[PDB]
Amino acid sequence: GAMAPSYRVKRMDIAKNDEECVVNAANPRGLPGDGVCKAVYKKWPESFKNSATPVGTAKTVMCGTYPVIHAVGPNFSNYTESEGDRELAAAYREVAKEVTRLGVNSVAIPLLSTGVYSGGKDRLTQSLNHLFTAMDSTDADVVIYCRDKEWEKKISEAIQMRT
Ligand SMILES: O=C1Nc2ccccc2C1=O
Ligand SMILES: [Cl-]
Repeated sequence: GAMAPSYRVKRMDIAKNDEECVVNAANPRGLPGDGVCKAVYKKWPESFKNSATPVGTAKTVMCGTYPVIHAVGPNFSNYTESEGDRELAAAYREVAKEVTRLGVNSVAIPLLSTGVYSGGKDRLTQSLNHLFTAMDSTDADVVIYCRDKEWEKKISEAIQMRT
């Protein structure tokens, strides 16, 4: 229950976050995969024990006392725009329920479905706006992690535009 709930963005490996829990951009089978999920597998391998969860869902597995929230955004290559948008909205909502359940003051979160699950489309505002819609009713400090300076720039732009 953080005192003045904020949004920030950082450009670095989420595996090196300074928050009380991490959201893994997970695949539905609980496999190490690539991208966020790979660095995450290296840092918190124990968290992948029974981490498999359906598209549009989030499952928490504790590494000791450190929660890893496995959130499965849809692969837009496999879904329609409409159904993909529904599953992506749902995954973020499930992240919010988990963050609330875990009582944490802060969460590190990537933009779900913006990398190899994007179906070769820019889904920054789509993914970010679904993140906001889900996390705006929580009181955790939210720190969004990205790899690209132009993604970093536009995310902050979008955060600042609400303040
Ligand atoms: O946040 C980000 N999502 C991305 C997807 C593809 C390439 C770069 C990025 C980012 O920096
Ligand atoms: Cl992705």
